[PDB]
Amino acid sequence: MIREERLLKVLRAPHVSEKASTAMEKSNTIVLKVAKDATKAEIKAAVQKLFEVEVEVVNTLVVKGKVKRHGQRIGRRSDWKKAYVTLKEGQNLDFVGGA
Amino acid sequence: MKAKELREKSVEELNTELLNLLREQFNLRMQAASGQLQQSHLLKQVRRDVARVKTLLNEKAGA
Amino acid sequence: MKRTFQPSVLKRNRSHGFRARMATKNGRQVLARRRAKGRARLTVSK
RNA sequence: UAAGGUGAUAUGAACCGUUAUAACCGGCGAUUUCCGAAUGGGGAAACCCAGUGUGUUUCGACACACUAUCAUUAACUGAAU
RNA sequence: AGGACCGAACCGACUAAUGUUGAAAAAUUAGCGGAUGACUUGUGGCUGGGGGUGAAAGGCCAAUCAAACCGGGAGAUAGCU
RNA sequence: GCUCGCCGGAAGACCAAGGGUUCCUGUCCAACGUUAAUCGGGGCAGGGUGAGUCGACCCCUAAGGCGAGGCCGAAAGGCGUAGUCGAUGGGAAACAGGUUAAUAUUCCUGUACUUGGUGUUACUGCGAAGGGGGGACGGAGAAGGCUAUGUUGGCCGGGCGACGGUUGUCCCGGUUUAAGCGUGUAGGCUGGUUUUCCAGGCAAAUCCGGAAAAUCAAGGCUGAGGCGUGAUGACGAGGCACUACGGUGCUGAAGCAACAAAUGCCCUGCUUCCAGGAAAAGCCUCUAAGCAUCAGGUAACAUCAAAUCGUACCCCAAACCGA
Ligand SMILES: [Mg+2]
Ligand SMILES: [Mg+2]
Ligand SMILES: [Mg+2]
Ligand SMILES: [Mg+2]
Ligand SMILES: [Mg+2]
Ligand SMILES: [Mg+2]
Ligand SMILES: [Mg+2]
Ligand SMILES: [Mg+2]
Ligand SMILES: [Mg+2]
Ligand SMILES: [Mg+2]
Ligand SMILES: [Mg+2]
Ligand SMILES: [Mg+2]
Ligand SMILES: [Mg+2]
Ligand SMILES: [Mg+2]
Ligand SMILES: [Mg+2]
Repeated sequence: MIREERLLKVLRAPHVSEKASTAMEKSNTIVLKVAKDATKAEIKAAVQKLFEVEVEVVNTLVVKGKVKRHGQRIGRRSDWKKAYVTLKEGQNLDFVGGA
Repeated sequence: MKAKELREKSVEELNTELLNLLREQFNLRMQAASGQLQQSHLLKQVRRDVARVKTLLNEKAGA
Repeated sequence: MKRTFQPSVLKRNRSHGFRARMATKNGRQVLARRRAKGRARLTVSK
C-alpha cells in the first residue's frame, strides 16, 4: 500500500469518556488518543489494517491540558488529539475485548 | 521461551509482541481474571522483557 | 463610591504579578525567596 | 545474590520463578517525549510556524536530522578607492 | 445657536430618611445636576516613590499616602509604659 | 391540578463582560439553604456543548511593543533604521429538517458552496518581491423610496353562547414560505471613443499621468425593494388513531388585497462644515527578467486536498463586581 508513512502507531488508547456508548446511533464511532500528528487519512487507514473495521469518516481535533504543579509554583499543560472516526452498522465489535 | 533468548535473530520479528500479549493489561487485567491464583502477575515478572527486544533492535541499528 | 481595586486579569502580568517576574534580576529573585525560602504553594497566575 | 517474586497507600486478578539469567543489589551501557542556557524563527514556559537533506514509501507523506550568538583559526569571496 | 429647557439611556453625587455588629469596609429609597460635549465608555500602551500624575484637595498612585507595598540594615533607638 | 395575586421598555427574551460545569438525568439530605426539606446553583455519580464552510491558528496592518547594524550612556541600560510582532479593525466558502440522557451551521438526510494542486479541453503574453488603479475610510444634517411589521377587510376552518340579547351583519384562530437563479428599478455617480506625441510613475509598460487633435452623443458602472422561479413542495388551524402522559404516527382548509410604520435598507450615498477625517493584502490592470515551440495566464469540468486546536455547562443576576 502506500503504508509508507507511520501507519505503525498513528492510533492508540481508547477514551471510555462520557461520550462513549452515548455516541452510538447508526454507527459506533471511536475516540482514540491518536498521536498529536496523525492527520485524518492516516487515521482512516490505521483502523483499516488493524481493528479490521470499515471506517466511513474521521474528524479529530486537539484538547489541551494545563495545570500548575511544582516544587513551589510553576506547572504546565499536556496536549492531546481526540479522534471520533465513524465506522458503519453491519459490523459490530465482533470478536474483541471491549474496555 | 521469553527472557534473554535468541539475541542474534537479525531476522527479527519484535512486532505485535506487545499487543498479542496484551491479554492481561488489555483484557485479563480488567476485573478478576488476570491470573487470580494459578499464575497471576506476569508483566513485570517476565513480560517486562519488552525492553530486551526493542533494545536489541535498537542495537542492531548499525546493520 | 469607587473603592480602590477594579480587577482585570489581562492587567495582571507585565503590569503586575503573573509570569512577568521572570524578566528581572529582582523579579526572578522574588520567586526564589518566595518559593524556596518557606515553601509556598504560591499561586500567582490563575 | 537467590528461593522467592510483579515499588507504596489495598488487596485482588493475571502471572514470572526454585540449578545456574525470575526477582533483588552494584558497575558499564541502550533508550530518554515537551519545556527549560534552550540554541532553526517566534511564544502568555511544557505551544506555534519554516528552510534544507533522509530513509520505508500504495512512493503527496511521517517523523527524523541539521540550521541561535559570540570568540579563535582555516579557506574561499570582497565596498566606496 | 445657547455656561438654553425636561428629558430616558449613560455620566455624576446637592438634600432627607434608613442603615451604622449593615444587603453593603460608602449603599438602598425618594427627590437632584450634566446629558453633541473641557462628554461618556471598551481594549491595549506610557509615567515609580522624595518619584509619578494632579481644572489644585496634599488629591490620586490596588479598601494604604505630609512621601506606596515587599524584603533587608534590624534585636534601629525608646532617660517612657 | 384548579383557583388567587405580582411584573410585562419588564420581574420577559437574546448577547457581550466576567464566571468556569452552575447545564440535563439519576440519586442522597451530614455540612450548606437564616426554618422543614422528600427540594436546590449542596454531595456522589454519569451524561451534555465529532467541522474544508462557526471561531483560533493563518494573510494584513492600528495604538503600541520589540529591534541587525546604528546613535547615546560609569555598568545596568535608553533611543531607534531595516525589519518583526501586535485586534479591539480589513481578506474565502452552508443551509433546512432530523437525532442524543447529555453534542450539533460539527453526527444523519436533502440541497449547496470556497480555494489550492493535478489532469483534460479550449483561447491567450506571462510573466513579478515591481508601477498604476482600487480597496480606502470624518462629523453633522435633510430627505425621498423600500422592507421589516402591524392593522383592517376578503378567504378558510370553527363554533351559536353556564344570566337578559347574539343561530349570516356576529365571536375565535389561521392567512406563512428562504438562499440561490432571471429581471438591472426608486434612485447614486461619471462624457464616451479613437489616433498620435512625451522633461512623469526608481527599469519597462498598451497601464496611470500630461498634450493635442478627430467623431459621436443618449452610453458605462452602482443599486434597496418589488415581480417571476425556488415552491401543484414545505409549513399550516385542525381532525383521526396510539399514549408512557411528556408525547406520538396519519391526514390536512385558506394561505390574498388595502393602508400604516423604523432608529433597519438604498446610504462607504446626497448636502454641508472644519477640527479636514488607518494601513496592507486579496481584486483589476501594466509591463521587467527573467522566460523565449516552454513555463505560466483565463475559463469549463474530473479528481485529490482543506491540516491542527476550541466546541460540555448564568448574564440588570442566587453562576459577574459588592465577605
Ligand atoms: Mg459526543
Ligand atoms: Mg450521547
Ligand atoms: Mg490573556
Ligand atoms: Mg526567606
Ligand atoms: Mg533537535
Ligand atoms: Mg535571540
Ligand atoms: Mg467631572
Ligand atoms: Mg416602591
Ligand atoms: Mg483650576
Ligand atoms: Mg490642576
Ligand atoms: Mg491624606
Ligand atoms: Mg430549629
Ligand atoms: Mg458509578
Ligand atoms: Mg449514570
Ligand atoms: Mg443588582
